[PDB]
Amino acid sequence: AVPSVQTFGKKKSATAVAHVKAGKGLIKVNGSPITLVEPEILRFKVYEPLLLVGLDKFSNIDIRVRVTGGGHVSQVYAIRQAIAKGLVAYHQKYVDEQSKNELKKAFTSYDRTLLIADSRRPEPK
Amino acid sequence: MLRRQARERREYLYRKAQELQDSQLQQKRQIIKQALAQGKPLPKELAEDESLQKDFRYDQSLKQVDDEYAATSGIMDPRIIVTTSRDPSTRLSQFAKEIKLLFPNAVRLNRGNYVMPNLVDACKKSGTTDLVVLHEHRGVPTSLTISHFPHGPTAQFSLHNVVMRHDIINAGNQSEVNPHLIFDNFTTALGKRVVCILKHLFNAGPKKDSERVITFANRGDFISVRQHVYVRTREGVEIAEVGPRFEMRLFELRLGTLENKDADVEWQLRRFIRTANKKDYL
Amino acid sequence: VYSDVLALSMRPDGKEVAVSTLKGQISIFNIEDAKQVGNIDCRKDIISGRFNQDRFTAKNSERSKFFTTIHYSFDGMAIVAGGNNNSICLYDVPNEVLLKRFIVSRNMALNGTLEFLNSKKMTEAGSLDLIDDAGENSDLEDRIDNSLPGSQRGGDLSTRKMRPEVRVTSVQFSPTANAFAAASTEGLLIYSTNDTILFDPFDLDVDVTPHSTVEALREKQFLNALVMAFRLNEEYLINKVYEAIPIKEIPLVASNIPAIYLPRILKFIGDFAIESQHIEFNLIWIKALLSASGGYINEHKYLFSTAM
Amino acid sequence: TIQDAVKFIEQGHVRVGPNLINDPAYLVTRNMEDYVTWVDNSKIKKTLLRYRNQIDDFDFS
Amino acid sequence: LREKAKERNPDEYYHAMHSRKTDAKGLLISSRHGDDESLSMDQVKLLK
RNA sequence: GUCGACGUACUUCAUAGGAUCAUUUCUAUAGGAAUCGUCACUCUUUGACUCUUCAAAAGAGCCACUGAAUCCAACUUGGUUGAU
RNA sequence: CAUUGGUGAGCAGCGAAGGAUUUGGUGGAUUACUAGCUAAUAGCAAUCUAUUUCAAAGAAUUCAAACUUGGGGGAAUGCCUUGUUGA
RNA sequence: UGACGGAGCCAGCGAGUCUAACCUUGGCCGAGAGGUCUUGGUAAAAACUCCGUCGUGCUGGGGAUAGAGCAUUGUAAUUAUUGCUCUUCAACGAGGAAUUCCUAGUAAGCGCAAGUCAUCAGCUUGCGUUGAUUACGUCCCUGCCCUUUCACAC
Repeated sequence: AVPSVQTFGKKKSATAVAHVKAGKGLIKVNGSPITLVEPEILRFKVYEPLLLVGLDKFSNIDIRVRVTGGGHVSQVYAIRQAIAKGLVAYHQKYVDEQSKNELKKAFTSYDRTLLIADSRRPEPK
Repeated sequence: MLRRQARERREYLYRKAQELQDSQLQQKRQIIKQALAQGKPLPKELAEDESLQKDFRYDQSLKQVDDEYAATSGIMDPRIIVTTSRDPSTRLSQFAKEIKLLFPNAVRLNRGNYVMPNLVDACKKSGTTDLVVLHEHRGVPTSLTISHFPHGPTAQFSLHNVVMRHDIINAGNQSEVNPHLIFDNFTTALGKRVVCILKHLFNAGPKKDSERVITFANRGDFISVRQHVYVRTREGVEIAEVGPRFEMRLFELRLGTLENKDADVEWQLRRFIRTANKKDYL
Repeated sequence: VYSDVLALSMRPDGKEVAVSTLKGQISIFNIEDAKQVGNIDCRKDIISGRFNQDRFTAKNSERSKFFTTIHYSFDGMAIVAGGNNNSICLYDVPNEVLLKRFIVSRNMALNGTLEFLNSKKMTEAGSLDLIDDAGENSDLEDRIDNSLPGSQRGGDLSTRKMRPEVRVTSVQFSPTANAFAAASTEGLLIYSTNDTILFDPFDLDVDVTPHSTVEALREKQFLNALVMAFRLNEEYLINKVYEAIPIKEIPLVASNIPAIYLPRILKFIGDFAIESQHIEFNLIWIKALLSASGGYINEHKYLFSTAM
Repeated sequence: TIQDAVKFIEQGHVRVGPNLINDPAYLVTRNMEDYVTWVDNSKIKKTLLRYRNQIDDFDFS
Repeated sequence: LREKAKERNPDEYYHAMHSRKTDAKGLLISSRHGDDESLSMDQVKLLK
């Protein structure tokens, strides 16, 4: 049994599930590499959990993301949320708490919606 | 709050279940009260029911708004949200503004892309008492739904003969005062239920000099709604029509909110019964 | 927030709000824009004991791994925190780090004070501490068990079976002094700071000694003597120079005090003047300092709030 | 079963609000029913989430 | 069935949750042959 | 018109004869049937113990010394003149 | 194709006259160190008891004594209380 | 504020043994009823992304319907056989004055499904997908409403 972690990301009807296990660096979304995530114009939204912390944080793990629902924009936001939360959870479960806190600080400083779900519920006046 | 509302709904439905046996024991106790008052003999079953006679020494001290409206009748004023169907036309938006101005504590809310379960949850957490949804057929309002929160009745009305202030009135603004209500010709229990539902949309205790009068009059299961302004001349009261005029027809009454389709039906219109023409239910 | 919010505090500036949650975190948010400007992971710092009735380890217990009360320091730089645990924790909010931790109680008569329990007590019946031994008492009033089953706290007429638990219900900082109070089971724990104990120099130098300060005092360089006494930061030497300055020299010295040492002289005068008998001397010093640098205090409200 | 519930209470799995309750004799009010829940980091809670395939390790499950 | 699905408690726990499995779609997996499915190498060698 | 009178229609109210049990003897009857210091065997029911399934969950926690079991490695013996 | 399914057969790597799991028992610690026994200003510890008994001191509710009872109705005879009769 | 092809790629509602066009040319079988076959004419996720190609304008863009002229093709252009061009006839190129509605998953765009005892198909309702600008102040105006009848301090 390898060390593995399951996390979820949401944006509207989209839902992404990330499995982060011990590995070599394979980052796949829907059975396809992360560098083919469409659209081109929004690929860096998917990339930015990787680029905020560094690829060295991803050097020893495998991320596998399965996404259903929603549209292109919703699915991109669900992917990036699931990947960020899976990084934080893996570094808290099998790596140090200091690494977890530093990752959470970086992600929170850039964008909290990487970590906490953005729910646009109605507000009656 | 998700666990609180489900539990309170269960308790409410349990009370509705036990209400029948409670009523039956109430008539069994009412025979004893009349028998003790008049010196009348008891029937055989009440004579030989020893447990009821032993419990009457306790239950002798037991003695009206409906159950959904009992807790806050006259204590806290209502909050009403008036909304429309999914893609309202300009004329439906005008009528929604008119209905919002008709009610004294009501805000008109854009439907947009709002889902009904999300809207009901938003209304519950925001603390609104009532939700009114308006439907139309090419600019003509055809349906008006009133739902009481958190688990109150949902009544659906078919609107006929709709005339709007944007049409009749060339100018003038509505008074927006706490009005005086007139409920006419509501005799049956269904009529009392409709009177309770419609009455509790308005603020409690209008002051005596209020010039706005809102009238709901029952003619042949059709409720005429009028809004008038009166001036007390020494000769008499002269009346000015100041608001929209429409006829509304109750066709469905359910014991749940708008989101719930499994809610029990208190009353439904039956069009195809053989003797449907003869009866007047309201 | 990720978890159930149990405690809340406002910064005295009013720009930020700090929040203690169920997952052991204290998160700090800005109010003008709802942005989380900080987070402290406080869960591992908490000292949680094991009760005598617990069948689970204090490590695996989740009764008290959070804080139920938090409070900001009046300069807005620290937060004191307490809960249903045996620890009171002090944090520095810009660095998000723990300054000091205080053990609330050492009383074995309380319940959650020990993480580990002596295993001689455990028998095949259970703990020896849980055996109902009130029947051995001499008096009927001691022998009577007036308890109702499952009451969380008990009452005046109904005393609880289990022993009292260690807990802190409210922590606050003092507006006047460098002290804080905690409402705990034993009573009110007042923890204070006295500056007579530590040696904490500020901007020290090889030339700066108490002998050099007294020598400058004898040479009547009063501003230099006062600044050197502040650099040594010793209460007796500050008091010696402060009482040695003449009344005529007080406006010039108070005007020429550097802006860094002026919170120190205000704190010293505030602490000293309430017990001291030199009411007119202290009033003259306060008047001179308020005349010289009221505007600086007005700009730095929260830096000066405790002293003022 | 009620006996299973007793053991789960004494084993530290149950909280009523933020507060852990390891006393089985604790009496629950109608209002207090709505906060009788599993403690976080409970193997029981992880088991039920893992059964529904809805376990999120960021939330600690 | 709709009422039961609405009034389900998320915090329910059963010992059979250790045995039962749910697929990725969210539905219960029911074994066709199970009352296991896998054969050991010792069984496989004899059968072959 | 939850009004009376009359007319009409309906709803519900029976009861016996006999026997047994109930008094730490005797329930009133002589029409009935029971008073004894244990030896063994066989069968049956029940409950404890020890282990365990459904089927988990929690560990009065740490070190040290001293036994035992199991699986590999190595060695030994038997084995294509046949091991399993 | 996937298997965060089971059971196996093998490599690289790790690698000092082996390694890996499991388990019974005993010791120390789990609060902060002033030694054992007794009839205790001392004696004993191999006890004594063949001085261990005398004297002195010592008697209030003028027995006060269920602060100790699940609820509602009762009490033949008990029990309690009060009155009375005969000694 | 394009068009034209290719490629890539993403939803959430909906499951009653119930869901579903008309006329027409004929062949054959049959007592008929009809059956079967043949013929012909009419009713009935999008976005978005990527690649290629055309090309943008009062340099009006289209739609006719007739006629004329000149030629193609011609036995015969009378039948314009037809072709091209001109002429011929109507509207249009984002909608004036007035007026109305509207503050966040809102305005606006995009499709998809359902047809629920009233209402609706000259449509109604739902569902998801993209998703803003500006104000969030103030009683100046135009209305409406309301008042002028426990301590400390005022």
